[PDB]
Amino acid sequence: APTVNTHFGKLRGARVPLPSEILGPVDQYLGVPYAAPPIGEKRFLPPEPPPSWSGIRNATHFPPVCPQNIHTAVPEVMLPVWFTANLDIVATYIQEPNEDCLYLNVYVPTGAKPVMVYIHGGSYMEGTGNMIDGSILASYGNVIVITLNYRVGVLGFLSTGDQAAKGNYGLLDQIQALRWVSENIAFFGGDPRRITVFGSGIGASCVSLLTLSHHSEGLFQRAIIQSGSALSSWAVNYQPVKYTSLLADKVGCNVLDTVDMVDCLRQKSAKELVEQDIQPARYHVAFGPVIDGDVIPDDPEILMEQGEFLNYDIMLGVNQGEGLKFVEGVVDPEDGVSGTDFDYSVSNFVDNLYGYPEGKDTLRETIKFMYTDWADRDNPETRRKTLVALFTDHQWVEPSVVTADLHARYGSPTYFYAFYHHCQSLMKPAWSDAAHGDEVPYVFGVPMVGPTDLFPCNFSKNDVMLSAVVMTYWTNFAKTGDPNKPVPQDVAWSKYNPRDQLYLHIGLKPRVRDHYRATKVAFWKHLVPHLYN
Amino acid sequence: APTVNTHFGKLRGARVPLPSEILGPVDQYLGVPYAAPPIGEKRFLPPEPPPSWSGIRNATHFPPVCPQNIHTAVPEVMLPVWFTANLDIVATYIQEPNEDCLYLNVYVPTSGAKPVMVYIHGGSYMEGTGNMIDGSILASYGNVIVITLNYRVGVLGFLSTGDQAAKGNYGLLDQIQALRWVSENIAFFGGDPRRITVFGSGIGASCVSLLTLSHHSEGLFQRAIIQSGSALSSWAVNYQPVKYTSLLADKVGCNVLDTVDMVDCLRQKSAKELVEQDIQPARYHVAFGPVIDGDVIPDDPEILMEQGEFLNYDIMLGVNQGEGLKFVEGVVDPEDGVSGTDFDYSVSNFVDNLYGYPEGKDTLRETIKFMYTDWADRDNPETRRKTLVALFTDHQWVEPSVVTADLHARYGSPTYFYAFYHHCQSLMKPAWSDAAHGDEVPYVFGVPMVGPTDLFPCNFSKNDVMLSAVVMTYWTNFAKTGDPNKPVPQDVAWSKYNPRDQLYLHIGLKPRVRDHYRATKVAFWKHLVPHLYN
Repeated sequence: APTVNTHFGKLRGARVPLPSEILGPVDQYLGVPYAAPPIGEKRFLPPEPPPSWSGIRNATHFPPVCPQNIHTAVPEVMLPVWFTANLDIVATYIQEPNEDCLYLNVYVPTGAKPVMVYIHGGSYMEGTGNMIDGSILASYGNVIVITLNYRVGVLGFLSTGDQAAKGNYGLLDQIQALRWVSENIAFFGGDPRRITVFGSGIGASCVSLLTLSHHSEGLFQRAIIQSGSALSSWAVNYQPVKYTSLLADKVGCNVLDTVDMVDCLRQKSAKELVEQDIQPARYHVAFGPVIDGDVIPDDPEILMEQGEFLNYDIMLGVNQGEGLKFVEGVVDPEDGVSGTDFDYSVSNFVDNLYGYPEGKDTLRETIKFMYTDWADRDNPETRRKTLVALFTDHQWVEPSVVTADLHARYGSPTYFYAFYHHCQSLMKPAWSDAAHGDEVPYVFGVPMVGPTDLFPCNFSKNDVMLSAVVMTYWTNFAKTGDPNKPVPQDVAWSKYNPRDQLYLHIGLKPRVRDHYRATKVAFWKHLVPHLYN
Repeated sequence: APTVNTHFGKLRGARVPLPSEILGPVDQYLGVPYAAPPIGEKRFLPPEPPPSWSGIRNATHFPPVCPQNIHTAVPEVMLPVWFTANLDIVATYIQEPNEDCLYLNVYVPTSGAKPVMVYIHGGSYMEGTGNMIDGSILASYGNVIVITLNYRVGVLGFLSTGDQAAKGNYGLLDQIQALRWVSENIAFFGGDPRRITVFGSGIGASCVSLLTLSHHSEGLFQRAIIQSGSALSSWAVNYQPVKYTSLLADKVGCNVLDTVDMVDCLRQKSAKELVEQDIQPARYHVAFGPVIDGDVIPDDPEILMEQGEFLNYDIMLGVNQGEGLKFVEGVVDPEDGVSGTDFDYSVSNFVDNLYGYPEGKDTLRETIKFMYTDWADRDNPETRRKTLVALFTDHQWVEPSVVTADLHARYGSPTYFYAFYHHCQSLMKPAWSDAAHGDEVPYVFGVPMVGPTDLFPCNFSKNDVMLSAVVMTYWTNFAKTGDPNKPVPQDVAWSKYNPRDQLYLHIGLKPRVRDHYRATKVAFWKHLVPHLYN
């Protein structure tokens, strides 16, 4: 009977043993409420402390998730491959969503440990931390892991552009639960002074926005930002009023007064709100974080150059083939791409991102030239690879590299990595590289357990080894802020600085390199702004 | 007493032994006239057959060179390094120029009729002669006949009024006349008229490339070697002849109403003054040179290339690593580096000189700056110097030559491409430089077997001798058969170049075969730059 006393009462979890002998059992407390239910009047309001419970709360099962709908159309390119490919299994977790969803789960190994807090996210529309089991890395690394479910969708990110609905409510739930962890993880044997928060995809964007938030001050010390950033085109919504008014239109309270319209939208059922389709601009988001002046006073890059996040230890990275779905729709059975298709895709990308400025033709020709392998011009498979690389560099690699440059500007510890490995399975085509979300199983130690319903890949021994080393780096950074100390591998991960640009090649043979795709990074960072107004 | 009978009479040469024992002696006939003296009235006229002589003509010494002046200002970038650096020794050869300067020199080895090479010298279309180069080494080693000729140069060689008064291209006409002479008379020396190749370096390579595009050159030669030159370079053909011609006429005060009367007045003047006049053309352009006349060059060179004139010739061509050395030497600090301000200044100046302030110049300048910046080592000045060299080297030499090669092997005509990645060590060139303009000529003519000379004081090692032997073997093999690999084997095979494989040979102390020599920059200059502006 694993029991823990907290500032709000006692709760009992369950001790679960891992299938493999080598790692010992972990004690998991499932569904701990961190805030008062955001229901009724609390809707579209900052979270508030949860009420106390007198007895001993049973924490063994999974509370209902926040209102979300996977069948509703969402930007497919954003969601991780293991999510869309296994939507069927996703349905088992996502069934029975409820508005009262502000809960978290804890996994504790059997002095004080670091505390990892993982923020999930698919598209700011769906997702839950209920998917992932934090047991395995907790057991191997001897770290306390927490998973969290926060308000999502309209209830989580609706904004009216004013005091009627400031928005950014998901971030508020995250800081509220981070405060909960800071105040109460010492009860579980954790180290409040050693707290790190990490996420993949959109969750990484949430974390990166948190390090730029004044409200996040003092709660956490380190962070990991995986395959995400606050500078991406789909990170922060710059036109909230338009989509908010569109939603208000569809549900039938469009009124002139924003306060009256939100008092309307409090009455409607959450099922109606989620079931709506609102299609934003391609490679943009409809409902998400907005520049409110309180949580995010200004544009992300502004807060970056100002120097808020220089006091945190940050490790971040990208994957080689993130933008798989940018090209999956056009690939022929010959595993190649025709020149007409290449031109069509590049032109469409320019149209979507840059919205027809002056000098568009020069930019289009420059992009076509820069991502064409002139040593193998005629080859279609190389065309497919470069068409992947275009989206992968522009959407993921460049913002993350800019982030790293802005962090280590004054010598603050920073680490950069590129994931060059992935499982083999049927969820993804064989010709693909490591796409979006394929690093997730390794960091959470799926290879130690083997194939599961969410990750049915055929795992080999090399998969287990790479899972071990990557999770070891993660835990070492959590404990010391150094991926190399105190536990050694049985290669040293050097620090990243703006002139050396030292990064870690993670793969079957990990190593140290420099200037990760520096040419394309500089092309996007420097040359592209000059061509157009 | 080496004597030879020709269609015009008998001549006496001299037998000379090479300093190295292994190579045999060669017989040289110096100053064989291939045309009538172009003096007075025949000035600014096409060449005419040389009058015949009854007796035996002495062919022992070097005739006077064509009227030219090394002291007068000339584009320094165009001239080869061994020329400008050893201008002092060049002065000894260049002394006492004369207008009676249509002569050639033959060097013959001592089985069967032998292939014939004709070397077209050239520094800048202003200067130079075939006298400084002694082909005895190449003749002895390769067992081939070598000819070095003198053609009209400067004002007398390329004056053009844009009309029938002065069509120009008289130097091209001179080399056509000499090619006709050797074609008709080399069999007397034991050569093979069906196997003749013409080759040149720098400007001479541009002359050869223009000749292969000329209708007047059909049937005289079969192969050609174009080294570090092209007909597509910015200084190959003068597109503004009338402006500089009128400038010269104004300078000498021969300005009258009728252009025919003007060229008559130029005929009346002394030869030296026409040389001494300073007429500085646009930077990286030429003042006096070949023009689009409609007779020798009917149209623009690329038009003749795409039309298919030169597909009947076997072509081998190549470039060097650091041709554009002079483009950066003026700005290099004693630390062997370049400041970012210097880099920006030089790049902007290059854009100004070449493209002349078009619409969208600002965007193109930034694109060019980005493309030639090593973003893996941005702050390093030495790599900045290397990239500043490579910019000029690619734009002026590599891109036109690669375009030429692509236009030749389009329908499968045999083509060969090479890149020279080696050079001697010497004081004429700074130690940090790669093979610059004119560092390949010593090896093809095999000076390393002799050792250091007045014109190449380089400190030759054994590797120099070996590489020189290999390259002259390749050259001679191509001349004999049209195959660099046949019949004499190296003691690597040079594959053919085609637009799809782009196979080339890496000539150096480590020879090998590669593909797509700097394909990225070649495509950048060939494709993106035209679209960048207008």
